[PDB]
Amino acid sequence: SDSAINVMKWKTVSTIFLVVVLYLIIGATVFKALEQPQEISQRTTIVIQREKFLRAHPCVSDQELDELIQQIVAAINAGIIPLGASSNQVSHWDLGSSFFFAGTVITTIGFGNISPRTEGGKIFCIIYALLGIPLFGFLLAGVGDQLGTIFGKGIAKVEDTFIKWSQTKIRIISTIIFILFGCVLFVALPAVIFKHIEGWSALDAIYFVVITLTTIGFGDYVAGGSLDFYKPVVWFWILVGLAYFAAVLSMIGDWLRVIAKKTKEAVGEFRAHAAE
Amino acid sequence: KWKTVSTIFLVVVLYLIIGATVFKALEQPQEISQRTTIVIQREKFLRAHPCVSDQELDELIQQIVAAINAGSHWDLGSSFFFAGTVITTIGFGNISPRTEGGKIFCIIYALLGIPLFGFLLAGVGDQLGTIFGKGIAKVEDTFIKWNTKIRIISTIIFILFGCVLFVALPAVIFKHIEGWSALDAIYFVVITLTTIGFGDYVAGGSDDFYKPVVWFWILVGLAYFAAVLSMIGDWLRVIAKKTKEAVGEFRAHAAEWTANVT
Ligand SMILES: CCCCCCCO[C@@H]1O[C@H](CO)[C@@H](O)[C@H](O)[C@H]1O
Ligand SMILES: CCCCCCCCCCCCCCCC
Ligand SMILES: CCCCCCCCCCCCCCCC
Ligand SMILES: CCCCCCCCCCCC
Ligand SMILES: CCCCCCCCCCCC
Ligand SMILES: CCCCCCCCCC
Ligand SMILES: CCCCCCCC
Ligand SMILES: CCCCCCCC
Ligand SMILES: CCCCC
Ligand SMILES: [K+]
Ligand SMILES: [K+]
Repeated sequence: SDSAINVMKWKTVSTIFLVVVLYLIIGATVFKALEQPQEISQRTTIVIQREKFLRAHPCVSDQELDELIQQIVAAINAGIIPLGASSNQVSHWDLGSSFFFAGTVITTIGFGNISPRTEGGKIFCIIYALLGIPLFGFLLAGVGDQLGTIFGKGIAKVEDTFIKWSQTKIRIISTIIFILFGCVLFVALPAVIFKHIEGWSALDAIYFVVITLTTIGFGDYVAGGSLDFYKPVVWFWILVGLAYFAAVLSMIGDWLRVIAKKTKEAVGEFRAHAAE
Repeated sequence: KWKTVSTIFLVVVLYLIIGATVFKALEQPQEISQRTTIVIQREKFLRAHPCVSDQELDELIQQIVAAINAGSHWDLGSSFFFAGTVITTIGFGNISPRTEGGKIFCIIYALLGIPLFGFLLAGVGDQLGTIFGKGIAKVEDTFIKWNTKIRIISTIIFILFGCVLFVALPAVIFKHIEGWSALDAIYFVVITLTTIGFGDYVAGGSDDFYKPVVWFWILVGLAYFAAVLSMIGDWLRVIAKKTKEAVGEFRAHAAEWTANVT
């Protein structure tokens, strides 16, 4: 009964492993069905513009033109805007941007738009993270409980205004108004204000909002690029929005417990009778 | 009634301000070195090739900048690893979806995959947390009866043997493939398994016995830092309670000090 439940646990983990593997295979085929075609469209139309530029200027160093392009791609790893118009440039590690960089590291967002290139900054970032990630975690948990009780007060009013002539079902009305206001306060309202500032689409905003507050942080779209009244309230929104998806992603996990137990007993009965 | 969050808020803001000044002290110098020497190669190129001119180079750069939005990627295996980043919330960003449908799929794929992977990780964490538990049951006998502080010797051997298993040795298997420095490896290892994932260092550059085991290592290494980052939070809880009573005494001894001086 000590190492029995361990045998009962290893069976549980191994099944979840295959669920994730299949889930990754499911997603993979969907992305390469959605992305690999439009890749080859650009892949073949960039070969057009190369042979445009090579024949229009044969006296360019043909075999040493990619060496130019790749040293620009090596320079993509820095925030370059190397041009003849605006040869003068601005720091990407300035007084405010390095503050935002640390904001990504402790939240583990880490967009990657700007990464440290100095061996000193790398060793500092390692220690700054190993200490800042837990530090920020206690802030978030406090903000989560702080916000989780602000929600508790607003629902005490609403769960009286709908008391006509059961508990188990009133709980569902309460969970709706959280996601309702939540996707308004922490999805809708931010994504809209990012649309008039960043000039995105309507999807690019919510895509950004999700990728950011799910602490995935690709860095393809970043809000820190665009008053400077702006960036202080942004990382504040992130703090509370991270606390928001923390509950959202935790609720989705609870739903998947139910769906796992419903489908366990379902196939259990399905295979048990087998004659129906 | 007591918030206690406001005080933690200022600690983080202060901690961000500390880190910020340190980073621009560390990075803004070498930024100027590179960005003044990129202006070097640019006038190098126009002088070494009068064939090319100013009015002919910006259109080359901007179409490379248009290629920044693109770069076979997304192949049979690459899209698998892409999904591996999304559910773990690593998200290097080396390759991101450009299609309107791929974004809407990625949003849903994450909202469902992140919690799903969380149950896998929690099982692997408890699975590994008891594998470690049996190794220390042996060790917490052989020299513990022999001659509060015994906890500390045991906790060292975890970080010791863990930073071997989950930092040292994995960092040196990737030196097989691309080991430039001893720092870039451990920098990569930390940034990866902390789920920060900048993407400046990843295996996708200049790229099948390798990539399957790597994602496996990630699964177990993510569980490793999960405990490591959770232990560090516990020690900070201790250090917070140590420094609470410390100011408690010094503000108390200075209290009736100012009364004794009357
Ligand atoms: C784990 C096996 C231990 C064997 C140690 C051998 C180390 O050599 C490495 O072998 C790699 C081939 O795989 C090459 O790419 C690298 O040139 C080199 O760094
Ligand atoms: C490359 C940066 C390394 C920073 C981490 C230091 C190693 C881990 C600390 C081990 C030092 C001995 C234990 C003393 C208490 C921290
Ligand atoms: C034991 C049955 C394994 C197959 C379960 C269905 C896999 C379909 C993946 C997408 C479903 C996600 C929601 C349900 C999670 C169990
Ligand atoms: C890098 C962080 C340095 C220490 C932060 C200040 C600690 C003193 C404030 C604690 C008040 C209780
Ligand atoms: C070298 C110390 C790095 C900062 C981590 C400890 C700071 C203590 C935080 C104060 C808690 C109230
Ligand atoms: C534009 C698509 C918006 C709907 C995304 C899916 C909603 C999931 C709610 C949890
Ligand atoms: C409660 C947030 C409202 C912010 C509005 C800013 C524009 C006036
Ligand atoms: C966002 C909802 C997608 C619905 C597709 C059909 C589900 C069976
Ligand atoms: C090597 C740089 C360390 C800064 C704390
Ligand atoms: K991330
Ligand atoms: K993360």
